[PDB]
Amino acid sequence: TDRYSFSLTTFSPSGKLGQIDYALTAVKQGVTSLGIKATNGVVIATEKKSSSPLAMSETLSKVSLLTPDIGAVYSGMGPDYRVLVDKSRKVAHTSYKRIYGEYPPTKLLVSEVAKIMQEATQSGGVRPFGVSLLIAGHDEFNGFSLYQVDPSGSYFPWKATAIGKGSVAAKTFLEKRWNDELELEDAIHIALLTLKESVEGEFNGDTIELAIIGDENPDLLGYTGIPTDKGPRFRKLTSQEINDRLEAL
Amino acid sequence: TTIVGVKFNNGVVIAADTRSTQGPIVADKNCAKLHRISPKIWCAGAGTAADTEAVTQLIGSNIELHSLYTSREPRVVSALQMLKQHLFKYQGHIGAYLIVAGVDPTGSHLFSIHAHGSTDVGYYLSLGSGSLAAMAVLESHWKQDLTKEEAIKLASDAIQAGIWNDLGSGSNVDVCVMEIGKDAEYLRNYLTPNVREEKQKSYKFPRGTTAVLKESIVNICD
Amino acid sequence: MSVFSPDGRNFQVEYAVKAVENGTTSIGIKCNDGVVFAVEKLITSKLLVPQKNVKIQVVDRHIGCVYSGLIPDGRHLVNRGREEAASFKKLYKTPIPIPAFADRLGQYVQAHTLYNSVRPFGVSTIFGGVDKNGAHLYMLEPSGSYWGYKGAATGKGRQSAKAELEKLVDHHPEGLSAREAVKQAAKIIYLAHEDNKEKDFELEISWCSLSETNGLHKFVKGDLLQEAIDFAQKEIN
Amino acid sequence: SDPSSINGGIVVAMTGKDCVAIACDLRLGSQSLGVSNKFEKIFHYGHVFLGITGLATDVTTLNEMFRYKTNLYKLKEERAIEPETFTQLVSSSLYERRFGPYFVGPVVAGINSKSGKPFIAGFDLIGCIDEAKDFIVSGTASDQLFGMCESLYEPNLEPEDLFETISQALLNAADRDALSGWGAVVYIIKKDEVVKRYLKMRQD
Amino acid sequence: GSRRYDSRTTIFSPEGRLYQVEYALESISHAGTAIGIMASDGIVLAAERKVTSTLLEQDTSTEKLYKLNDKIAVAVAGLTADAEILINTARIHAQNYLKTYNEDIPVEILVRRLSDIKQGYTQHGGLRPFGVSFIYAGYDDRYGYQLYTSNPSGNYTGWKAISVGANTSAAQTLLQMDYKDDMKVDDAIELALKTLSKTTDSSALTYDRLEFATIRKNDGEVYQKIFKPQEIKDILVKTGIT
Amino acid sequence: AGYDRHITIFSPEGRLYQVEYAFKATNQTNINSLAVRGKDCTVVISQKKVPDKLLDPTTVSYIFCISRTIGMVVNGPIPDARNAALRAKAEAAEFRYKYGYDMPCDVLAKRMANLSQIYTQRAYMRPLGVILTFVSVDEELGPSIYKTDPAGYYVGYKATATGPKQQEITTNLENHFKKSKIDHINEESWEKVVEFAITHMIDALGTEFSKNDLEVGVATKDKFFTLSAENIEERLVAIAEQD
Amino acid sequence: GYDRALSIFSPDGHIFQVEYALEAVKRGTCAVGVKGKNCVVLGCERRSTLKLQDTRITPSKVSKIDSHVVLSFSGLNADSRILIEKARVEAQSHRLTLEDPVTVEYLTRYVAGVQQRYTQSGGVRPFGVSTLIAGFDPRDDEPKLYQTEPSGIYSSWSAQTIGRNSKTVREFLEKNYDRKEPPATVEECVKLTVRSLLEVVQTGAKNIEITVVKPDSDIVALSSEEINQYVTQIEQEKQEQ
Amino acid sequence: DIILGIRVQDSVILASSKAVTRGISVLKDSDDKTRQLSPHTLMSFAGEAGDTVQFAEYIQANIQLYSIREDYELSPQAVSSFVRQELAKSIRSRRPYQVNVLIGGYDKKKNKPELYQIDYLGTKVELPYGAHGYSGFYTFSLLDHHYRPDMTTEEGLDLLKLCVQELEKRMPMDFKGVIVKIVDKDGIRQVDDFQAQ
Repeated sequence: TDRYSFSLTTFSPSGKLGQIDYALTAVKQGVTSLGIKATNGVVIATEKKSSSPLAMSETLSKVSLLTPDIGAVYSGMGPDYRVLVDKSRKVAHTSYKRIYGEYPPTKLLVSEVAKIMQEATQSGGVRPFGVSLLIAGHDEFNGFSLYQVDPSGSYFPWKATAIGKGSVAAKTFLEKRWNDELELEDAIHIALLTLKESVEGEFNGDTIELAIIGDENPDLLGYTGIPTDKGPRFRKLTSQEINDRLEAL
Repeated sequence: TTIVGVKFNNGVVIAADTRSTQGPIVADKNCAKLHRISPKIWCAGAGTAADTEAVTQLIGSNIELHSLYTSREPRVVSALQMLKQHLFKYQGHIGAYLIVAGVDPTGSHLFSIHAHGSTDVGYYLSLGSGSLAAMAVLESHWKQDLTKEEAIKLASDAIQAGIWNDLGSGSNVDVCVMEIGKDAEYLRNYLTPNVREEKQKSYKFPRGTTAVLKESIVNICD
Repeated sequence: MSVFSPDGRNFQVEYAVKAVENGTTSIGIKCNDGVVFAVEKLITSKLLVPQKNVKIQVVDRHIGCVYSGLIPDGRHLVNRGREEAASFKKLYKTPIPIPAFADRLGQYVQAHTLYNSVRPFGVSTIFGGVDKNGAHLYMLEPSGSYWGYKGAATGKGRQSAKAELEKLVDHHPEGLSAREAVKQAAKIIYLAHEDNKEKDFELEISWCSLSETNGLHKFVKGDLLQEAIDFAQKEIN
Repeated sequence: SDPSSINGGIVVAMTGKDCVAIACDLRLGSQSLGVSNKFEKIFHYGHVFLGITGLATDVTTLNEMFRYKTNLYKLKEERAIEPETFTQLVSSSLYERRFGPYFVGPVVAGINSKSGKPFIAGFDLIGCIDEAKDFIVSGTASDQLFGMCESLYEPNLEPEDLFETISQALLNAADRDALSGWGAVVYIIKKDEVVKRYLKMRQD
Repeated sequence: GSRRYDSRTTIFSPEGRLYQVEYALESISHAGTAIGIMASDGIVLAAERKVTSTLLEQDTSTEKLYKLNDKIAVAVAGLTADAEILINTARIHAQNYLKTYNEDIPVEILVRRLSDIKQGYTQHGGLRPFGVSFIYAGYDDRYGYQLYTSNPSGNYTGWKAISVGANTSAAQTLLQMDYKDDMKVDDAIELALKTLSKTTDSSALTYDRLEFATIRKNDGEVYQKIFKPQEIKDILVKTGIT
Repeated sequence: AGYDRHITIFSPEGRLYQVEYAFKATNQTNINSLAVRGKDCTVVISQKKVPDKLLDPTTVSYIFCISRTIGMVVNGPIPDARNAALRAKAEAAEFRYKYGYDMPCDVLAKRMANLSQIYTQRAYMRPLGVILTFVSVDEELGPSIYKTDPAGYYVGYKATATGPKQQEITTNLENHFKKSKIDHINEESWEKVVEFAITHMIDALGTEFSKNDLEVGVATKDKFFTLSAENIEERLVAIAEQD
Repeated sequence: GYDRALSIFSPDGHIFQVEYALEAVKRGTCAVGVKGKNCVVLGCERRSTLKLQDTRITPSKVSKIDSHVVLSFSGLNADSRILIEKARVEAQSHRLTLEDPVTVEYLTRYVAGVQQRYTQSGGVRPFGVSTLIAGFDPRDDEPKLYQTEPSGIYSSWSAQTIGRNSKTVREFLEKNYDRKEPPATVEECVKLTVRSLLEVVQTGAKNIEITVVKPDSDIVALSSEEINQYVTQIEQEKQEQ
Repeated sequence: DIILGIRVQDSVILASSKAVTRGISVLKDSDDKTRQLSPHTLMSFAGEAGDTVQFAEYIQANIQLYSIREDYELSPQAVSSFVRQELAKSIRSRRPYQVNVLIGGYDKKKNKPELYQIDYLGTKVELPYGAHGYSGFYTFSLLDHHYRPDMTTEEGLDLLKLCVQELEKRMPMDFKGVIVKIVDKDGIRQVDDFQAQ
């Protein structure tokens, strides 16, 4: 049985929630990841840093689908991220699909995750999550959104941002390249350029993981016969697809 | 309800009528008894409608979540297993008799699931009020190794059998086809043999025919 | 107690061992078709009723257990062990196999090294018996570590025993008769007493042989016991 | 005897060209005894309309429940809830009490604010959805409402006629039900506006 | 020994104060400032958002002003995430009341509830208190337009004009000078903005760094307005801060 | 002292010392393991050391048959390794029951890794000081190696090695795979794949092995089993041909 | 879940938390209550700071438990609310099972009992509040006044004060309250109450509130003009050398 | 037992039978089947033996609690909303309270009298006049006829008495007459003289 029914994250004299700051520091040391919003789609991406040339990078997904039109990515402690995607995926059903018969909108799911992340601050016997997530998604009534979530459970919507290692440099880069007229193709291109400075090693479709929330892909639905279901808006790129845009770059 | 499932050489097909009744009355002359569990695992239900839908959407919610966790496409046996274990726990109080079919990495499949928890396997199956009429046809025309088209005609004939002779079933034929290579093709109202003939006269009323005591605008704004 | 020192070790478990080491010495010997257990019982005074302070415990009908270190902990573990072997039998019909049983204790003991609201056991436990496919001797440490043995010993005189025990293994590669092992185990208890020499002691031997006891676990008493005393008593000189 | 026969009444909905109509009677019985001629069984939440026939205390509770739920929805979603979403919500909500259900016949009716589509739906006390595109009936004179709507209904009615069709379908069904009547109301729903009218009818 | 880590979040200091509460308040003193002003015919909420970046989507970020219901709003100073947990509880308490009594909740009843929830983390459970101070704007038919404040202590009080977060001493002083009881909403708008402008730790007060809301008077019914970023900018001009 | 050294909470650097310490405990058995993949099989090799004569060598093993199809090898103290094998077996059994099919090597790895992650967040539980290398010949992914650690991390490997000399063995294989230019030992028979593993271990560690200094597990479709001191030696005699 | 012992004995025999709870009371706004012949009055200091309060709604320091009993207090406001709520419930409950309202002592014993409970229970800290419960037992015309402390102790008083500078106003009441001749009228008792506050309040009239309880659920709160009228009376007396 | 209620211009009138019959014996010819929930809100009640009062008293107490906490009087509408809400819980309860009530109140804000009828299933409906049980069957016919929304309290008391004569004449149970109470802007008082009018 548990014994730590008390908060492990508490206010200090200065007003700091120590452990949250420390979790943020873990995210600083995380591999650079970022998101960019366009007029007709959102894109997220990160560097697949590998811990061994014998590991098969394909097996590990840093970019993951939460719902058919929402996708996530992170910087920080992977395992904490992994369990967050499992919990996030489920809540999207328990707290929404299973009662409104539709996926939740982007902002609401981000809330369900902030909610989880919040409770790890305040609750008995636990440390805060050691990750910052970027969530990209589209719903019918708000359009394409881009949200960030920190260990505190705070979330801010962005036009574009980057988190992790080279974050101040990248947001610097992004802050001068972005504008309200971007087309997905252009934002994909910028994301790849921002990520070039954040990588020392090889830079290609196998060392990069990049996904988008854009048009609906019937070729990805799995069935036909239902005219009101067009496929998911989440589409992950292949090594190939990336490299076509690297020659161009 | 009249529902069936028929296995063909490279897959499986399921069919259903579209009459939904409350006692002798026809609540809906065209509802869909074909339910998606996962893109390539569809399910046809009979018995208590709310139960067949709720137990379908519920398993399909989990099956999704499972497929995501495991990173593998969902299998017909998973959907079968989760269904029966649920139904069983509820001792038949969930009125759901189903025919679960589909294709997955391990090949094509066809199963039956009764409200109490028992499941069966086979190449041709039927459940519902037409369960006997349809099965009369299936026993008459099913052969081993049949083309996709042979199978669709057969599954569609078995549901007509139901529609006509059985009063528990009527209206139209829905069909879902699951071929091992391809995407599942849900053909809603694949057959519409029962169209109401043009009425003998328009019943539209001369405006004002109805007495009105009082009028009001209604406010939706803020 | 569930804390890892920077080295990778758990100090509480290591301390618990200390408590084992400074306890009396108990041992076990695997014979051709069974096992034998012996333990050193110090007589603090003429006041202790002789041969009526039993320390060796029986689990189910076929498993004998002996422990050196904190005695009450050792019972706690036998109690747990008896429950475990009963659930098993209740479900699976067959009486629990020795390895099966060794792991039941293994898992439970380990569980006490997982939390810091719980203290690990203060005993090393020697146990075994005969299952459908042979005799088995096992020893389980406060850390939950356990392995099968040819011979085992633990407590104040463990090296004394283990030295003598390795020699039996070597000078009898072909096996070892259960009656030989009874006698032999008494000798090893007497030699382990050279260390803990300051007090007078009492001996207690139990065995579990297919031929000599039917697979059941039983204590060596009276007649056969006196000769085991003898074998050793006069061999010591 | 039957919880759906104590209080009585009916609700019916229809679809016409760019509009939808929903109507109900105003009786509240206690078996044979007339108790209220002002029991409105039609409520709204934003631009979604809900009719609820059956056991009055359940009708009332469900209004109170869906009001609550839709408010928490608006506050969070920052928008008013659409018919299609609501229908699902009603079905979840009813099946939630699967083995102890509210004894009612709900009817959803409204126009999709975004798609400009007329939409309506029906349910059993445990949630089973019927999304027919023509009409929906419910309650103690559901047998008669089918009778009327089947003969009298035709697609694409213009609101001013759709009003005449539904009104006659309610009136004549109610007049053949001992437990329905005591006045009546008809809502006509369009994207721009909603119009509510009380009808004159026999009071026996 | 699992008791060696228990920070004892619910004890008294020798002086008779709750460390954790004071310390929670300390972090609140660094949150962007939030003002509340009450007129005879409306109420005004105004808040400086301290998370500031050009790429931030202001058009979406509901960071400081939230709505509990049709006639009640709040302004937050502290951990956004903490406030959100508390907000959802309040939103419901409003809806439970509505369902039970068929009358909207009177503004104080909802403040007192939410203030007790906080006061509890203060006295048991050994969990850190919620690091939030709230300013409540609401209108009911008993006390008309109302304004309140609550903090991690679970203590709440009522006001005519009030501030929370950074520079409250400063902000509160400026409010005493220029607030008059007869005020008219439009004045309160100009007073709240003027006030933030002279207390901001920034070179200038721009729309991109604001959230603004009003509660006002169809007829005999109350409209609750949240200003979009365009509306705040416009309003900033007239006032003469731009 | 620091509290942040003893429970699973963040240091000011953003680290969990407890997690790091549990990584050290994995080398406490001074045993190295390695795993490689065949054309349709998967092999794991583990060092076996039985210094005490009193130990029944037949009861000393860090290789476990989890499922009929999944195999697991562990680098770390036996009490925690057993704690894991049990769990994994239990999970393997349950997943079957519930979902209608055999738990895949990678799923079990994800699951066991999720649990490891929990001890990493919850302060009442300590991490287990072990590194589980699961293996199988999956019905979907084919021959597969997924290895999890105390941090909750797991990935899939072409081949891998773990233990004190993990590194020597690793660079040996990386090198082998440069020339090979593939992700597996191109061999039709598992018997030749086991041989290969043993050869490259001898090379990497620079040590000769008897039939009793090794422990070998092998996964083929539908079955995961271990070799005996004889099955091992026959394999060991074959390595005496070319070298 | 969380049951750590927050209120415990220190080597010399004190329970530190309870004492530190009284310290919170010491920093409370002076509360005071005095008993008349046929009435009881409760006065309460209110910080002079903000001229920016909304005094219609801001919680007032005197609270009714029933129609015939009130409760004043000093210490942590938020803790007080929790004591009041529990009290008003016990009041309504006592009527429901005894068909008769609570005696002021019973209500007090009850509240003090709750306070005591937080000193002797796990996971909870005591109440940083001390109180003044006063009223009239049903159909009784004899006035009553009690005080309770965080310890859970309570007793009846002819007159009493609690909070910041309470030490000083009890000094005033000890010398100015004749047991044998208690403020006969309602007016004398109220005047006497205000006078004791004017030693401590500093800019009296403006920041004082008086509540007057008489038998048969007759309770009224004084509007500052009426209270202020008493402050001008105080000058008159003092303004005669 | 008889529960009647009628709302007139500036008040609400409640009539409730005084008999309490247990077995074949009339244990009491004086029972007042009412409770004052609040100063301007009165509640008559009829139903199963213990439940009847246990419910009445529980509500009263609760409203008295709300009154004190807020130092305010809930509108008669809010009280009936709360009361239904409780009876509504009872119906799917382990054992339901089988009580029928009438809630007559004077809304001090809106200045109108209001009369609410709620049966044990939690069926609330607001009426000019009401009753529970069979009381409706004999009286309603007369109330439908004479009732005027502009009636005076005296006019109300007469139409009420007439309804009481019908019950007295055609109802096979001797209910030992009614106790009449009036709720108006000045509170609730009892007509202690209805034996002759």
